[PDB]
Amino acid sequence: MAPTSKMALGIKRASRSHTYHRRGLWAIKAKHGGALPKAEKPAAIAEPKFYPADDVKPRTVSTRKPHPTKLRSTITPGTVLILLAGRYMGKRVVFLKQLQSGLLLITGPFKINGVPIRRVNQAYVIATSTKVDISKVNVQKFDDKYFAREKKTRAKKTEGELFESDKEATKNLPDFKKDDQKVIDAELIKAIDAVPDLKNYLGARFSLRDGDKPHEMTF
Amino acid sequence: VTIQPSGVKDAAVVLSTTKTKKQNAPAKLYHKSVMRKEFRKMAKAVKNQVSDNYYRPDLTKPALARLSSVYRS
Amino acid sequence: MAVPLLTKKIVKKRVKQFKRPHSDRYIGLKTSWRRPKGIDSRVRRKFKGCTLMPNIGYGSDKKTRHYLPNKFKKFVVHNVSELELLMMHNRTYCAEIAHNVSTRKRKEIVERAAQLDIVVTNKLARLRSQEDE
Amino acid sequence: MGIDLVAGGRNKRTKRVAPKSDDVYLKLLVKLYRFLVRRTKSKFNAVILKRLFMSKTNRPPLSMRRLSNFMKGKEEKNIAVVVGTITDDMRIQEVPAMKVTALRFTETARARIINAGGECLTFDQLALRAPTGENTILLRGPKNAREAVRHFGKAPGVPHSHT
RNA sequence: UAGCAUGCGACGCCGCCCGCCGCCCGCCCCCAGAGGCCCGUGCCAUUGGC
RNA sequence: GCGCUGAAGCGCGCGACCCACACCCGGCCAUCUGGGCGCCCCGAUGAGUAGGAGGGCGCGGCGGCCAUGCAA
RNA sequence: GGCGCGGCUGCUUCGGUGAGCCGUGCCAUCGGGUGCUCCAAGUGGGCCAUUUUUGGUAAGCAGAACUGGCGAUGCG
RNA sequence: GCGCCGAAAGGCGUGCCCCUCGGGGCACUGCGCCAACGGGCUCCCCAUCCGACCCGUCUUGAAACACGGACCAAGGAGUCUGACAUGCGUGCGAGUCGACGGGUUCUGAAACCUGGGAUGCGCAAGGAAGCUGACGAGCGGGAGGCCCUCACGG
RNA sequence: GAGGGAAGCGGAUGGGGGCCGGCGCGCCCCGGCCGUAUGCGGAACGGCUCUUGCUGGUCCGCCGCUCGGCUCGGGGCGU
Repeated sequence: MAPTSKMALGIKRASRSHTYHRRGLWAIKAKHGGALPKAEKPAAIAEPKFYPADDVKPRTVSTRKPHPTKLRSTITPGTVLILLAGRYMGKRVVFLKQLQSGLLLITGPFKINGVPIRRVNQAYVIATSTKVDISKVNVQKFDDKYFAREKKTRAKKTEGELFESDKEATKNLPDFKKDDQKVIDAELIKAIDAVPDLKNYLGARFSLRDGDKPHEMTF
Repeated sequence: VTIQPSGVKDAAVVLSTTKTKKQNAPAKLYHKSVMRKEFRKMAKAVKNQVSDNYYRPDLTKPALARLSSVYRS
Repeated sequence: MAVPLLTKKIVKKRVKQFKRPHSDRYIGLKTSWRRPKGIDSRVRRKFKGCTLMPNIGYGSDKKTRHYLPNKFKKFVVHNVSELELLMMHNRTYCAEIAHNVSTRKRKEIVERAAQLDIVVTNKLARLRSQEDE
Repeated sequence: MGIDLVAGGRNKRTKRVAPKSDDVYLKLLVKLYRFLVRRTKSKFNAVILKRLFMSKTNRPPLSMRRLSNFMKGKEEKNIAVVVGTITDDMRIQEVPAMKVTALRFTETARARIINAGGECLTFDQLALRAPTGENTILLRGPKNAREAVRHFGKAPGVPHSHT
């Protein structure tokens, strides 16, 4: 009811504004709705089909609404995630999958000789400063091109950015190891520093792509 | 069965089409011919103008195409 | 639509399987279902655990009716001629070659069907005339 | 649930296309009325439709006499709708004109009405040229008449008192 | 009187056993009027001084 | 039934729970409301012996149409 | 349903009255629970509970009344 | 959804008015129409219920200490047509209705034309028997057209 | 399938085991083939009229004159 009152109270109001910008340009959007569009060769049949456009646009928006919001309930960034503990510096992993919360798959590349990947109920993960728009979903296990090294150098920059915060913040370093040990997880304290991202996120976005399609996989 | 016109798929020259009507009590017509996929469209779009509703004649275009594909290999 | 309707008869069923009652304790007494006729009958009383009787509500969704689980509609094909109609369907329909049609005959139908792009049951059955694993 | 609503399942179901109309030509006519009825003003054609489905207890002979006194110029020679058939039974020098429409007539009735005036029309030519079905008189039964209501069985059946 | 089929003990113990272990393949899955590894590489897991 | 006793008895109050095919809700089958183009759709009621009324399945030989058969 | 106009009539003094009839005008808490016809069925031997009974010591008695169910009704 | 910025969410046209603060409500064209990843069934056993067999019948009431069956395959019950009354349908419709013969093909068949047997039920009736024997009316509800006059309506 | 310690209308309901049948799109380059408009030459048609007539077909045979496309495969890319 408190969110849902706000939507009402035109009706539309921005959507009454939207028309206008077309009205302002000049005289229009009956002609362009009727006159358009394409067609005419083709082969066969009914052409019952489909997609892109207009519905799809609310379904992406709609899907965006849990997505902040589930982080407001549980607090944090999103993915990409660092081993705090273990090796002082060392390397970076992305949450591709939930078997559950707690049982999680953390990821990377392998195209020639490779790199593991773990499914864990824990071992070693606390999150960083980046957000995407997935929760914690992608996977099987794929990646690869430069990227044992790149993902990893992306790790080093975050591990430097984190290591300084772990010095300023912690209770100390030894149970940041117990926090890293946990890995359900979650609520208590989240947002320290590590400023900014712009690269970190670009790197995370590629990682998501790499654990998707279409490489190395096709026959 | 007939209505007043028919349109029945067959033919057995390698590459072939079939485009029948029937009209009037004595004349009793029924032609079969053509190759090309464009000339397949065209002389059924004209047939549509002189009859009606797209979907059936249009369907009896790749029936022929598939038959003229088959008679290749 | 169709996918959901196909799944609503096929994964639910109903497979009680309506066998005649106590068919098992006399061998001769046949499996074919007969309405439990007489008053005491527990099944007649239309109890649960008694095995359901046949009624109209039991019925499948029309959109899913007479379809193979593949969801293709089967069309029985006696010969090549039926094939023309089947070819029109292609995507919609699967062709099933009647048991009767002979081995000498079966060949022409099979090849024609492929050309028609109506591969269904017919392929399986032709490897079945050949021998085979 | 209720018991009322079960009784509500027990209303009619009057509904019938008759078991056969062996005449194909009647068989097409009886359908035509549900397309035309909700698609024009014609209540009359909608009534003829029920009465050319259901029964023989319903299908009318109308005599030329039973037209003749009963059409009598004060609904001024309209179109007379006879669902079943005309029959030939009168001599007066018969009708004052007349457009008569029916499923069937006898040949003598066909001959006598058209040589008095108008036309013996068939119901389909009526549907074509009078699709509204207004200025029209639904004339009439019977099987409801004197011989035979419940007057069946042998020697009957009676006013009644007993039977 | 009956009574190891309460699913028991003891005594006496033997054509190849079995006593003690390398290497692999299946089933369940703490005590307690609060408590229960020193220097390291390495995302991991491996893996090394002690 | 084990069988309880400052209750697992009894009574007076009370709180939370459980529990049907009921009632709701979702999707679907008949009839009827009807509607609309041989076909589609909206909503309601809808156990059943004797039993009436109506639609359908299968048998065997006959006819017209229409095939199948050296593997019926 | 009520009124007026006009004809005809009645029973009961060459006697008193309305009523009837016809003709013509005028003025006026439910919600399909539903009518008629043809042809057919088991019947044409019940039971119980509740209420009211009468007989009988009573009875898982007998025999009525008024009703709901079982018969022919699942499921809890 | 149908210009722009803004990752994002979101705002960016303007008039009114309340509050006269933050802000609020109110008013103003048509058109179109999602992400990630790589099986059935039979018998058995354990749980759970039907459970009271089934089944059929008899019966107010059947598991029934009421009756009938060892088990199976095959056989095993609304037939035939008359009358009288009907339902549904179709051809002619104050008559309709056709044997028997002959004529003629195929076929032992049968068919077709035709005289048209037979003279029902009808077409009107009463009654022992003589013998006799009209068809006009509305009234009410309530189908439907017209006049009108049209929102209604009589 | 199961078994010498746990109870039965012999089914039902749930679960495991045992057995078994089934299994495309957008673009570009190469090869291949053909083409309409217009002139020729042959021909079912049509709206309609309905004695009769007028305008409008379509494909084929196959040359001339411009100016282009398709399909089976192969190779790359993006979906």
